[PDB]
Amino acid sequence: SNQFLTSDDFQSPSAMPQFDVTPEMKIPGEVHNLMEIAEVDSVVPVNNTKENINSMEAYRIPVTGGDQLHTQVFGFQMQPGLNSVFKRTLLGEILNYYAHWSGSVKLTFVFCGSAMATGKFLLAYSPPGASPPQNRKQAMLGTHVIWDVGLQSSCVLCIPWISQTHYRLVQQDEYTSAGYVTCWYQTGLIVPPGAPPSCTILCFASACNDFSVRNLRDTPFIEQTQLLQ
Amino acid sequence: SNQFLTSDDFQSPSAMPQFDVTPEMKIPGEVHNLMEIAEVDSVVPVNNTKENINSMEAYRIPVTGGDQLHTQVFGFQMQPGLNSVFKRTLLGEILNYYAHWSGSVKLTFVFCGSAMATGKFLLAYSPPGASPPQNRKQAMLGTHVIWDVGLQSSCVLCIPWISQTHYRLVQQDEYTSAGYVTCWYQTGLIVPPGAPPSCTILCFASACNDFSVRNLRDTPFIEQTQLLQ
Amino acid sequence: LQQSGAELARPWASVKISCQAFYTFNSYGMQWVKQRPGQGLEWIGTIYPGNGQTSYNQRFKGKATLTADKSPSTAYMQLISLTSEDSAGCFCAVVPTVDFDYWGQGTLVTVS
Amino acid sequence: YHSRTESSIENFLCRAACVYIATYKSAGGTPTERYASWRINTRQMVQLRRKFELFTYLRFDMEITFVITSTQDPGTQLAQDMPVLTHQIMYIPPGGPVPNSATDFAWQSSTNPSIFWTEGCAPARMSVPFISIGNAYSNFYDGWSHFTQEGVYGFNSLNNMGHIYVRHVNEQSLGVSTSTLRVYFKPKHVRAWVPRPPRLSPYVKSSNVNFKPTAVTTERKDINDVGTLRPVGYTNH
Amino acid sequence: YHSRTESSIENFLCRAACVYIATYKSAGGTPTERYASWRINTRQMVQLRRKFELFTYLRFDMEITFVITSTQDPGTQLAQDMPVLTHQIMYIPPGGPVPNSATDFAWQSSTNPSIFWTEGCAPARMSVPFISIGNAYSNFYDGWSHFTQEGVYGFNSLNNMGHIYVRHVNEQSLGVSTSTLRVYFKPKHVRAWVPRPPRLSPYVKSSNVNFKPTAVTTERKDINDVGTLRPVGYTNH
Amino acid sequence: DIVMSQSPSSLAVSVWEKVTMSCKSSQSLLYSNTQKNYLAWYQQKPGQSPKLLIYWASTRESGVPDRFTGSGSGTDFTLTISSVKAEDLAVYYCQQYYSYPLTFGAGTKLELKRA
Amino acid sequence: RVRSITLGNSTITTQECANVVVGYGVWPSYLQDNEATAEDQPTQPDVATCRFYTLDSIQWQKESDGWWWKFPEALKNMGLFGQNMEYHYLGRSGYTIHVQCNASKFHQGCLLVVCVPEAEMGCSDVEREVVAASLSSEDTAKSFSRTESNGQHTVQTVVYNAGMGVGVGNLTIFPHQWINLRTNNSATIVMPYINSVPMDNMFRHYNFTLMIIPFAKLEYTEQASNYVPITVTVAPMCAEYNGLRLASHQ
Repeated sequence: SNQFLTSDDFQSPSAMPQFDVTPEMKIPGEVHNLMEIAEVDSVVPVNNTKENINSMEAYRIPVTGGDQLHTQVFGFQMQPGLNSVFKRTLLGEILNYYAHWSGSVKLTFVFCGSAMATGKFLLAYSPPGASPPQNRKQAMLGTHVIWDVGLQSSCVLCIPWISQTHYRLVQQDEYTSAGYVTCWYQTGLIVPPGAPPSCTILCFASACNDFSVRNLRDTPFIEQTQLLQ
Repeated sequence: SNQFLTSDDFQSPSAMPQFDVTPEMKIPGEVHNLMEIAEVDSVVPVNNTKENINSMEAYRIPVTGGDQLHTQVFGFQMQPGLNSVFKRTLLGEILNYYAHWSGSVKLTFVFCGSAMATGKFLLAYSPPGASPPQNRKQAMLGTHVIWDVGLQSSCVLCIPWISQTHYRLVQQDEYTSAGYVTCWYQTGLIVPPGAPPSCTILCFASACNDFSVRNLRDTPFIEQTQLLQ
Repeated sequence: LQQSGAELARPWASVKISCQAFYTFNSYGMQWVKQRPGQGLEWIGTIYPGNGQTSYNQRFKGKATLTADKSPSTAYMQLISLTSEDSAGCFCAVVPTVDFDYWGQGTLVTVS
Repeated sequence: YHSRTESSIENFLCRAACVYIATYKSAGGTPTERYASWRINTRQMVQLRRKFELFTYLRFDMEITFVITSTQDPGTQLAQDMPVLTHQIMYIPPGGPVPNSATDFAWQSSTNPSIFWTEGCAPARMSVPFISIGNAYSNFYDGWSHFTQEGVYGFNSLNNMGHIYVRHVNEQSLGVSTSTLRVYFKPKHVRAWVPRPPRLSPYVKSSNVNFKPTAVTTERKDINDVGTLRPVGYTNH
Repeated sequence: YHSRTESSIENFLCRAACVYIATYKSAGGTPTERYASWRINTRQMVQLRRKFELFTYLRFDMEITFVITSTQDPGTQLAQDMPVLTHQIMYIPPGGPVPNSATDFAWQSSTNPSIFWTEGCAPARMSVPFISIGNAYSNFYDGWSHFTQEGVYGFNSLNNMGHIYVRHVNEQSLGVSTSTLRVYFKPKHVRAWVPRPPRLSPYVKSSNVNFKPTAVTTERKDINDVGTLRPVGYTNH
Repeated sequence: DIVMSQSPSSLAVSVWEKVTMSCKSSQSLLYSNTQKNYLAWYQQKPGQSPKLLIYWASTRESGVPDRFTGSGSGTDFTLTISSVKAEDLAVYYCQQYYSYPLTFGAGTKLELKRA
Repeated sequence: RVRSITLGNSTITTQECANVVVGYGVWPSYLQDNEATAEDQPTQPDVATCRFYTLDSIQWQKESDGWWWKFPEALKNMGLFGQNMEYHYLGRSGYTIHVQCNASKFHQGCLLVVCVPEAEMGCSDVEREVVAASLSSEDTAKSFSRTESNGQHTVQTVVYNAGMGVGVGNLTIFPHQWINLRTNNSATIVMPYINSVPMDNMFRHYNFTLMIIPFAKLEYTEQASNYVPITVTVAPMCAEYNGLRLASHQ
C-alpha cells in the first residue's frame, strides 16, 4: 500500500550516486552464518555457588581425592540458553537472540590433573521425561559412559535432540522435560607419592551440525533502554 | 516515493516540444573530464613571503650567487590543494571541489639563468612519516637527485602516492604525513665575467595518469553567499 | 643521583665527567647542561640509550663527546682544549620524553 | 586503478541548485508582489557561476524544478476554509510576451508554455532545450553588441534563455496566501569547450568580469618553511 | 534437516531500528530547537551496539528512513489554516559543511545531498553507500588517532558516516508547528569478519569500551543442584 | 634554533605581593597530537642546583605550592606567583621540550626587597 | 621426532612434532597487486628479519592470574625488526607465536593461549581513559589480577573479564590453543595480518594481543620446583614495509 512496514525490503534512491566505493580487500575470518559462532567450544561455568561467579573458581569442577566412592561430582539441567550454567556461553548467548531452537549439544570434559593420576568417573545422561539419578547404581542402569582418566584426558559426550515438536522455545521453561547430565565417582583418584591429590575438570559446550534457530528477537541480558548520553 | 530528491535523475516533459535545436558544430577544445584540466602544468607560487603575493616575485625562486654551499634554496610540505603553495594552482583548484583525492604529483623545476652559468642543486624528497632534512648531508642520505644545471635546464620530479587507505581527504590536515620537497645548494653558481651572478627557478606542478577524485562539494575559496544584486 | 667530585684541570687539555643513575638506561636519554653564573643554562647534548642515539648542540660539536656504556651504567662527557670559558658547573639530567625532571649536583670545572 | 566518472563534465555541471528564492502574495495592493519573476541567467549565483566559468562555450538543456510552499497571512479577515491553491508557472520563450503585472493577457498567451499545478503533490518540473541562434552559449564575450563596437561590453549577446513568471490562479477575496518559490535549476547533456582558469578575485556584479587586484595566494611564514615540525617524542626523537 | 537462513549475517544485522527520536519546532526563540541533528554512529543504542560488536570489521550500505509527525502547538496566535508542511533532510557527507543553526548557507550547499518531503504521504528514504577511505568499518580500534600515540584511544578513526540535519522549509509566522523525527536505520549487504565474544558487562558511554567487573553468570543453588524435582505423583512416583 | 625570551629579566618585590613573569617562545611549543605545551619552569635557589616547578607547562610537582602555577599556551606563557614568601628570592629559568637544541630562557631573577 | 628448526643464520629452536593453529584459516603471505593503495613498491626485508625472537621467561606460580603482550610493540627492541619499526612508515607482518612450558609429570595445570585481534581494553576508572604506559610494556608481560584494580589511568586487569568486558571462557572464539600439562606441552599459533587497511603504522596501532591465562591453577607437592617457566618465541612472517625515512618517533 502507501504504508511503511519496518520489515520490508525495498530499494531506495542513493543519496550519493556518482561515488566510487573503496574496493573490498581480503580480510581473513569472514562470517556468513551465526551458527558458526555457536559451533565453537566455550568454557562452561558449572561451579556457580555465588562465591565463585566473581572469580575463576566458577569454571573449575573440583575432584577431591580420598575416600568418597559413592558421591556426585556435578550435575545440571541440560537446557542451553536458559540454564544458569549455559546461558552465558557462546552457544547460549546466540540462543537468547532467538525464540526457537533445535539441535544437539556436544559436551567435552577435560581432566586437568597430573599424568601420574588415575581414576574413573561415571558420566550419566538422563532423558527428558526422567528423574535425575540419586546414587551411582541408579546412574549405571541409565545411559552412561565410563571415563577412565588414566587412558583418556577428554570425554566427548554428545546429547541427542528429543522433543515432540519440531523446534523448541528458548525462554519457555518446561521442568523435567530437558534432561540431566550428572557425574559420579566410580573408583576415586589414585596418585603416587609426589602427585597432588586433588584435581580439576573443565567443561566445553558447543552446537552440532544439525543445529538451527528461528524467530529472532531481543536478548534478555541487555536491560539498558535510554540512549548512551 | 512521492518526494523530490534533488540528486535524482528523471526525465521531464519538454516545455517546448516541436522546436528544432541549432545543429551543433565542431568547436575545438572539447572537455570530457575535469582531470584533463588538472594534468596541465601551472606555475607554482613557492615564494609567498606576504610581500611578494601581490607581485610576480611570488613565482620566482631566488638562487643567489656567491659563497653559501650549505644552505637551502626552498622547501614545502607536499600536500596539493591544502598547501598555501599548491591550493591556488590548476591542480589544487580542482582538488578543492572534491573531498577525496588519490594520485601522484609531478613537479618540474626550470632554471631561468644564462647559458654560461653552471651549478648543482640537490633535490631531496622525504617520505610522509619522515622529518624535513636540516642540512645537505641529511638530504643526501634520503631520496635525492642531483640537478646539474649546466647539462639540463629542467628537472622533472615525480612524487609517489603513499597512504594507508585508498583515497585521502583534501581539507583534513595530517601534519608529518604528507612529505617534504626541499632543495639544497651543492656547488654554488659559477658564472664567467659578463654573466649575471643571481638567477631564478620556476616550478610547475600537475597531476599524473593515476589521478582520481571523489565526493564533490563546494570550493572553500568562494565566500560570497547572497546573489549578485 | 651522582656527579664527579671537584677536580682541577689545565687549559688546552681534556676532562672526563661522570654521572651515576640508579634508574635503568632505557626509553630515555641522559641530559648534559653547562651553567654560566653570569648568564643562564646552556644545553650541551643528550645521549639517548634506549635507541642508542648520540647528539650535541652545534656550539658544542667538536668540543663535547657523550658516551654511555651498559654494564657500568654511568654516563660520561668529555671536553677538550679547555680554556677559561669552560670553567663552569656541569649538570647531568634525565629525560623520559615527559620532562627534563631533575639534575642534581656537579663538580665545578676550574681551568687553572 | 580508480574510476574517473566523478569528475566528468556531466557529473560536475549537472547538480540541482537553488538559484532563486522569491515570494508572491495573493491579494491586492501594489501590482508587483502578486507574482514572481526570474530571468534565467547563470551569473547571479556565484557558486554556480564559478563552475560554469571554467569553460568558454557551453551547450545544455535545462531541468527546472519549482518548490512552492504557501502560508496563511495573519491579520483580520482570515482565509478560514481555503479550498486548494493552484499556481501558473509560465516560461516566456526568448522574445515572447512578458507580463507587466497580474491578470494580464500575457498569462493567457498560447505562445508562452505554462504549468498549472495544485498544492499537495509532487513539485512542478519542465525541461527546456538548447534555445539559441548560435551553436553554443558563451560564458565570455570579448566584443560588443552592435556592429559599430557601440553599446555594452558583452550583455546583449544571444545567450538569452528566457524568463519564468509564477502567479496564483485563484481569485481569493477574503484572506491572503503568501507563497514562496524555490527554483532548482539543473543542466542536462552538458558539452563544454575551451577550459579557462578558475577565478581568483571575487565578483562584483552579474553583468561584467570586473574585479579588484587580489593576491595570487595566502601568506606563508618564509620562502622555505615547513609547518609544525614534530616535537621530540619516543620515535620521532 | 532444517534451514539456517534465519541466522545468516544479512538476516541478523539488517533489521530497521529506531535509533534516534528528536523534536524540532518551527518558530523563533533560541536557535537550537528549530532543527534536529544526528551524527550517524552505531554506539548510542545499546541493543544494536551489542549485535554489531559481535564482529570486529563490518562493511555495509545504509538505509535510513524518516518518520516525521507534526502537531500544532497550544497558546495564542494559533496556526489556523496551515497549508502543508515541507521538511528538508540533509545528509552532510563526512567532512562536509555543517549547519550552525536555521536559515544558514549550509542548507543551500549543493554538496550535501538533501530530500524535500511534503507531509501526508509515504516517508522519506535515502541510501548511503560504504563511505570510507579504509576497506571496512571497525567496531574496535586497539590504537590511537595520532602517529605519536597521542589523543584519544580510538575515536578519531575513519569510521565516520556523516550527519543528518532536518528542518522546516516553511516560513511560518503565525502559530508554531512542532515535528518529531524518527530515524529507522538499517544496514544492507552486510559483510562481517573476526567474530568477537558477546559482551557481559553493561555499557557506560558511547566512546569507550569501559566497564565495571561483573559475574560470569547468575547465582545457582549448589555445584550439583538440579531444579524442582517432580513431587511424587501416580507416574513419576 | 628556538630561543626563549624572559621579561622582566629581574624584578625586586616585597612580601605578600602577587608577581608574575612572562616567557615567550620564538615558535609555538604546542603540537596538535595531544595539545600539550612543551615548556618547563625551573627554580635555581641562590647558590643551588635548579629544581622543577611546572612540567607540560600546566602541572605542578610535589612539595611545590600554588604560588607556582604554569599558565598560557601557544608561544606566550607566565608563572603566576600568588602569595610570595621568603623562599622565592632566586633566579628562574624557563625551558622548552620541542626543538632538539634544548635552550633555556634568559632567566628572571626574582629579587627580594627589604625595609 | 625432536626435529630442529633453524630460521636465519642465528636461531636454533628444538621442538617435537605437535599441533599448530593456522590463523583464521589462512597462511601469512605477501601483498599482491589488487590489494594495496600506496604509491610505491614494498621492498620486503626477507633476507634479515625472519628469525626467532625468544622473549624472557615468565614464572607460572601457584597464585598467578594471566599475562598479555600487545603486538607489534612486543618486538620494539628485538633486533632488526625493531629497527624496521623505526626507519619506516607503514608495515605489514604475520607472526608464528610458539609457546611452550617446562613442567614435570608431577605438576598439573592448564593454560589458554589466545591471539585476540583488536583487543581494545577498558580503563580501571570509568569516566576516564587509559595511558599507553599501562597497556603494554615493550618486552615484558602485563599481569592480570584476581581482585579489582582501582587506579586512575590503569587498565581493568581483573582476570575473569579479560580486560575487554567479556566472559573469559568465550575467548576461545579467537585463534587459541590449550596447554594441558597432563598431555600437552607446547602451543604454536600462526597469526596472519588482520586490519581494515592493507598497511598501518606500527607505533600507534596494536594489531593483536597474546593472552596466556591459567584456567586450572598450578599444583605441586613439596619436593617440586614451585613454578613452571613459560617461554614465548615470536617469528615474524612475510614482513613488508613502505616509507623509508629517519626514526621520526622514539
